[PDB]
Amino acid sequence: APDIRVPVLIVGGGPAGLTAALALSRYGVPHLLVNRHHGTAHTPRAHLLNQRTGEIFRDLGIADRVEAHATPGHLMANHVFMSTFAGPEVARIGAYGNGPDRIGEYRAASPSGLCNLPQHLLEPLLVEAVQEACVGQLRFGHEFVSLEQDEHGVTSRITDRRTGRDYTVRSDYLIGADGARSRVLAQLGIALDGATGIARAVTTWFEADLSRYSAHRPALLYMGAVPGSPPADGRVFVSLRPWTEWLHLTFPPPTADVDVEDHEAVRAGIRESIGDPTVDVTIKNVSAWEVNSAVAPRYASGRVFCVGDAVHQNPPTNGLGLNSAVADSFNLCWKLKLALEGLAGPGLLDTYHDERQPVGRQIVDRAFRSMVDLIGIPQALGFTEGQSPEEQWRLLDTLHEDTEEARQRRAALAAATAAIHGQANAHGVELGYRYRTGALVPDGTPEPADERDPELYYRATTWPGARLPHAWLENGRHRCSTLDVTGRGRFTLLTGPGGEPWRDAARDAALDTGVEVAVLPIGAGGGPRDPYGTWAELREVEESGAVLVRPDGHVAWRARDHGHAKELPEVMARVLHQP
Amino acid sequence: GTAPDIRVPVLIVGGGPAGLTAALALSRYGVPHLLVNRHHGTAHTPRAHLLNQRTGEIFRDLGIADRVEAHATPGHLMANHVFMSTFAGPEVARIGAYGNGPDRIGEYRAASPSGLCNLPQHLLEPLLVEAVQEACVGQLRFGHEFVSLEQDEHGVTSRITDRRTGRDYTVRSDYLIGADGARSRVLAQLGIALDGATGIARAVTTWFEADLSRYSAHRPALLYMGAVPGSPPADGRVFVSLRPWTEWLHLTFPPPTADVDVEDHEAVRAGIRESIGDPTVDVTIKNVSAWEVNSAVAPRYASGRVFCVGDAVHQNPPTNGLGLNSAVADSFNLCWKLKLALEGLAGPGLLDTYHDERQPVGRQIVDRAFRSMVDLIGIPQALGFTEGQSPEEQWRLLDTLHEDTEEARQRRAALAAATAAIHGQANAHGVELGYRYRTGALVPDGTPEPADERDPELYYRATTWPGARLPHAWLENGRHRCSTLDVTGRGRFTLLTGPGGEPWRDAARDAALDTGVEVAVLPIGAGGGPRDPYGTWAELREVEESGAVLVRPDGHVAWRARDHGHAKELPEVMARVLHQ
Amino acid sequence: EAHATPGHLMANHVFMSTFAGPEVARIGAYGNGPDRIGEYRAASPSGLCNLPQHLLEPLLVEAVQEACVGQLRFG
Amino acid sequence: AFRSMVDLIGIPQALGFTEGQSPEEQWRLLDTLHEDTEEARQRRAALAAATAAIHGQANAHGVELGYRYRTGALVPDGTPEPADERDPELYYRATTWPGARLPHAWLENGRHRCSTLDVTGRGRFTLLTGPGGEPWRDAARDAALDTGVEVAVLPIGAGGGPRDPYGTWAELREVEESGAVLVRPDGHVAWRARDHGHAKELPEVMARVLHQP
Ligand SMILES: Cc1cc2nc3c(=O)[nH]c(=O)nc-3n(C[C@H](O)[C@H](O)[C@H](O)COP(=O)(O)OP(=O)(O)OC[C@H]3O[C@@H](n4cnc5c(N)ncnc54)[C@H](O)[C@@H]3O)c2cc1C
Ligand SMILES: Cc1cc2nc3c(=O)[nH]c(=O)nc-3n(C[C@H](O)[C@H](O)[C@H](O)COP(=O)(O)OP(=O)(O)OC[C@H]3O[C@@H](n4cnc5c(N)ncnc54)[C@H](O)[C@@H]3O)c2cc1C
Ligand SMILES: C/C=C(\C)[C@H](O)[C@H](C)/C=C(C)/C=C/C/C(C)=C/Cc1nc(OC)cc(O)c1C
Ligand SMILES: C/C=C(\C)[C@H](O)[C@H](C)/C=C(C)/C=C/C/C(C)=C/Cc1nc(OC)cc(O)c1C
Ligand SMILES: [Cl-]
Ligand SMILES: [Cl-]
Ligand SMILES: [Cl-]
Ligand SMILES: [Cl-]
Repeated sequence: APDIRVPVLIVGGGPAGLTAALALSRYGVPHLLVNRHHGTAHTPRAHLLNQRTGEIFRDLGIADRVEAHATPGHLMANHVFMSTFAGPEVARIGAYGNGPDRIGEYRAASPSGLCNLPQHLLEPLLVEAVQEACVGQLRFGHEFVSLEQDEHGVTSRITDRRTGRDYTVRSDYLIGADGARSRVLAQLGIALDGATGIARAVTTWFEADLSRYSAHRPALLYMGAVPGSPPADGRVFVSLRPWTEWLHLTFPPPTADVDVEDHEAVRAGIRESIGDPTVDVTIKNVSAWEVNSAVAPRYASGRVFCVGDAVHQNPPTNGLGLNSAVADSFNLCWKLKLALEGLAGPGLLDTYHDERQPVGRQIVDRAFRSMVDLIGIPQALGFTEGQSPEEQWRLLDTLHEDTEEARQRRAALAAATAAIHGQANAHGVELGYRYRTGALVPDGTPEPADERDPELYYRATTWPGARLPHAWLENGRHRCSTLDVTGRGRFTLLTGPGGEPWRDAARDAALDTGVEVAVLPIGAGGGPRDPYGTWAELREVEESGAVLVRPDGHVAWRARDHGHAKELPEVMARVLHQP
Repeated sequence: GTAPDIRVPVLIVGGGPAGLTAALALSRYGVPHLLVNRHHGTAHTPRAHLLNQRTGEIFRDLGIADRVEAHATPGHLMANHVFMSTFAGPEVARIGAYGNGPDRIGEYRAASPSGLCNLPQHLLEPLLVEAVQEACVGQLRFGHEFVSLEQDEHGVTSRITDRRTGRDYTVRSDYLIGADGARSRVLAQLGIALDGATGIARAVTTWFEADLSRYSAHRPALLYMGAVPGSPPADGRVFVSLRPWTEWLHLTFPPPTADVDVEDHEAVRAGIRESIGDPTVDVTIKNVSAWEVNSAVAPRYASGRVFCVGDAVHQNPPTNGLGLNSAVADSFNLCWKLKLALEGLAGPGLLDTYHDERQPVGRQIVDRAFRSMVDLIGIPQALGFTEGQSPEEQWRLLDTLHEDTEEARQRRAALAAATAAIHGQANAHGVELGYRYRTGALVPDGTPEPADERDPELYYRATTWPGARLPHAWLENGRHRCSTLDVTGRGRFTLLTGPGGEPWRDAARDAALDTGVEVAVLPIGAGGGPRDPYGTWAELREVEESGAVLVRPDGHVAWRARDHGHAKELPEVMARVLHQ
Repeated sequence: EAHATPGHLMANHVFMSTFAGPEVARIGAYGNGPDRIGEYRAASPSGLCNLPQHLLEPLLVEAVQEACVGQLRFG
Repeated sequence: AFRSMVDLIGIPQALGFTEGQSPEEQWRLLDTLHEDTEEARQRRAALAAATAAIHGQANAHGVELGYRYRTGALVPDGTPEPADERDPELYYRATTWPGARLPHAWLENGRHRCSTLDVTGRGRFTLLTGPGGEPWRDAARDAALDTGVEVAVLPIGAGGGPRDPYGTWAELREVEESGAVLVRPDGHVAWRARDHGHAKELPEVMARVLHQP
């Protein structure tokens, strides 16, 4: 007999696991989380939160706690290429939708902005919100060893690392959120497709007042090249607390000895990157780690589902890792809640893989390409191996000359700079992904498309699978997004004038399935107003039509007009994958 | 068989604290409702103001507690209950108030996570509205006047006016919430006449700004009760602190004679300056209101599928400040019960328990407040004030109070005994927090109710006896501090247990299958759950470690069991609770 | 800029019945609307702001008086 | 301003508001705006079309910022005035076409951020140029002989002058690196030249701008 019985076991307490713990909390699903380490992350790691993470954080009711601590969007307004921090600059683009040409789209696209909050601050927030909710249990210092599963459940073996005692956990479902080199994913016999240790990195967390060098060009990422270095020896400064707290990343060649603990050598390397020897640098941590680029071909097996780093790893370019993990967990949890209530088949749980596995392929591919893009900048300048500091200063100096060589270098830099949008303004990747198969019913219409780069540019649509478009509504004198009045662990049917047939079809949906569908009319029936007419423009259905929104804010189904009301019951049974 | 303009599970008539609290409950449980309010705006003048510990707690469950504590007067600046002459003149007697006095403060802190604070209706009401329009689950129509209803086995039909357009429409509800205030239209419709009395006295409230900090800061109080010398006992002035010490209410009680003029902003301005006793004090009137003190309670709160809350069902003088508080609790008793009937999880027997539970509480508060009004005159009567005394004759009765005579010793005696009775309104801890439901949505465990020899109106006594408000203890869930009252409520049944209480897991599983309602099992100081750092919970829970306390969404105990032996009875207990 | 209402607080142009009553129509204003904010930011180092004539006129006087090059005779 | 004043009445007219109507009728016409009739449909169209016209006062970016001097203290360069499909009252189009307000771009001088508008104006004529624009130096000196008026030559992106960190100025200037934009003290463009070829024209150009004999 097992030592513990619990509906869901979450293995790992990083962003993925804690998000799942939170979502299950809000849904009232009792669960247990085990984390190997006795504490949350002690160093910053991931830090950029994108608009989609914002929306999920609103749905989970911690957005305000997050916003209180985070760097706001405007202080990440550029992406900088430079020599040293104190030396001349090479190129600059707007970043994160701050440039004039992107800001309108970024504002229209989401109630949420982008912000910067490092893991060591974000994890405690998620912990606190879980503890407050008091629905599930966090066990830090408990390491998952192994699992066996059957038709009825999952049996897991756990080690208390203080006592040394083993114990067993019987659960209906198990969430593998145990990071890169997942013990859970290995236990399932799923191997990652991709590559391991494609490069090495040394991330120093440090304090130093570099505001003299950064305030006038606020950025998340300052990317430098010390004259006299090969192009691959880039130095990356990441702003953590403008302008006194930073990360510094170097990429040592395979033929090199990394001494994490040689704080002296690390500090002199940081002084060299800064290009000012009078700057006081306080080292807070130094970490070596291996860049991977891999994705699991299967996210799930039976009653075990893996999320986050367990199933996708990639270089930090684009900052898609943490965001994707959050969205991975947010895709899964509502599905578990329905299964445990007997209101959904295992067919619904299969849709976690279906919907999120393509998204992992996409982010890994995008991150990779963006990494490769970085080297194009020093290459464009003419930088190579076996060059003195003097030759490289001369190349920077002569970039602005009135010669053919200079003109081509300027043109090549332009083109190389332009590719960096695919990491700094990749709005289509961040917000614009659409599930093409899964817990959703096609309406027959073709997926919208246009001639613009679908990685860079987001196109709002209610096409089943897409994230529900944001529009500002007014409910009395309260302003709220379309996304605020949907989600929250429930299915919502958005309707308008002439949509009275949807009331009885939703009532019938619920008799046939057991799943309440909230009918919420917009600019009719006394519902929220559409003050600017945005929702009318974006809903892509007639006034009498409907958009059905999942608890995760993705569109499950849409219908042009009320003539489709009678199909709702059947649509809900297909989405719920019920017999 | 006409055609109703609107089908909606619950109609709530009247958008005051009672009304809005109900909407906010029903909002948080995710129940589609409609509320209609006869006035276009929310209340514009202060009126009610004292929030007691239980309102505190309810606010935390509904999750507007912070939003309410932000605007509110903290409980330390309500430290006293002051009897005086004028506000600049000598003082008569004083006691600690709202558990700020040394001999009560222990009991007040131990009793609740929440404290007492001050927030006037015109500030509160908005916050309730805000919360409701953020939740977006039901709908608030201001400027809509309820007219009439009919009901049957299957629902209620309600005729409404839109007062702007003039047009009439009709609502069909399953259930209807009569929250329409004093002189309840809805309770008329039902044929239920209040027991008691209307217009027992008349009063004049003057909401006014004036810097009296020189007179109030050094003895902080909600309630300053003066007698201007040369006045009969009943001509008590009453100052209430709203924004210390610049904003205020002033209340007089004009005799049956007296021609009262709301509009006369100069006569009222002169009365105030007299009451203060300092003619150089700037006094900016903001509102003056006549109103009639009532003293009545409905003998029935519900009839069929129609349920009344707040003033609609209990009216009383503002002594003890129970009206607002009780109205909040009324709404909170009821909502969770509607939800479980709406989802076919509970019979009409569960909705009968709203009356059974909150009606005795209406009797209690109306009585308590009346008695507390009657006491107030005991102070000026002890001083030996009467009708037909000069200013110069009263000043002397104050002056010679502190003298070596036989007159003075006995007047100081009677002053102390009258002063002693004001505890009834200033520290009424058992009335505020200690009311228990003896019959309703609960199973008695067979134990006799706890008693003691302490006055049960003044002294709260924590118990998990079914019907009692769950006792407050400080828990710790990891590094998060929370009350027993935080880890319970929130729209669901909670079972609190401890070491050896694993059997409750299966009992709770079986109860959910049989009844459809989910019981969440929370072990304390066992199984890696929330801890009991001081062991307080082990003291108060009045069951063994292996036992259980079943908490309702409203934070009252539904049932308890001494030990895990009783695990088998839980399915049937939840059946009986839900009136299946 | 010190004394003036910043542009983001003039975000809309509102059509209503009464100020506490219902609203009738609303558009973004002064380039605060998502479809105009890009052109407005790109077009000028300066934004729009609100400063009434009774506040602006003295600032102009002040800076004229400080420059001391010409002469203001009022009245 | 006149047209925008006329537009305002359109809003109440759309709603069907008229004279001799009671509070109670008008509260009704607001209530019955969302009705599914031929009446309310035509109203609702008229409101959204009357609403649309208000952009002419709330987002009149082209009038506010986009006016250009077609005759005055400037010399046309023989190019046609830029124009597009868009309504020229609502939509601004940055151009260095003489007479227009000099386009804004963020430059950087050391670590000091400044607009093209900040490094020009201030009581002087300023000539903006770039790589290969050395010839403008001599031409400016010659111009100050011929005319008495000093022309500060400011190379952007060359010769250690202010930088154009985003490339924006190179996009907006509508001349070649070696060309020149001549900016009046008021921030409008007096003249422009595709490339350094035209450098000898400057003395003449400054003479015509000042209407000197
Ligand atoms: C310098 C750097 C910058 C980055 N920048 C960004 C960014 O800006 N934005 C962004 O979105 N992403 C970014 N990423 C990626 C980000 O760090 C990860 O993608 C993110 O941590 C994913 O979370 P996870 O919870 O899946 O995994 P993890 O953070 O690895 O957490 C998994 C947890 O499971 C635990 N665990 C492992 N094995 C066991 C076991 N047997 N039992 C119990 N527990 C176990 C671990 O202790 C760990 O706490 C960055 C990464 C780095 C290194
Ligand atoms: C001066 C004063 C001081 C007080 N002191 C305190 C104190 O310190 N502490 C305390 O706890 N209590 C106090 N009380 C009691 C408290 O003010 C009231 O009991 C409380 O306001 C009751 O709220 P309610 O929801 O029952 O109804 P109400 O407050 O009467 O609100 C009902 C609302 O509905 C509207 N309405 C009325 N009729 C209709 C209709 N037919 N249809 C639709 N809408 C309608 C009204 O505009 C009103 O806003 C005091 C009362 C007064 C007057
Ligand atoms: C110039 C040449 C270089 C830098 C190397 O040789 C090779 C080509 C690049 C590598 C190994 C890329 C590592 C990833 C990187 C530097 C990402 C920038 C980043 N982007 C984020 O997006 C939010 C968040 C981040 O914390 C970070 C640090
Ligand atoms: C001295 C004699 C007087 C004042 C009268 O003749 C009679 C006896 C009293 C009457 C008719 C009514 C008294 C009601 C009152 C002043 C209650 C005090 C109060 N107590 C609260 O409890 C927190 C909150 C409050 O806002 C208020 C105002
Ligand atoms: Cl939030
Ligand atoms: Cl990442
Ligand atoms: Cl709260
Ligand atoms: Cl009261």
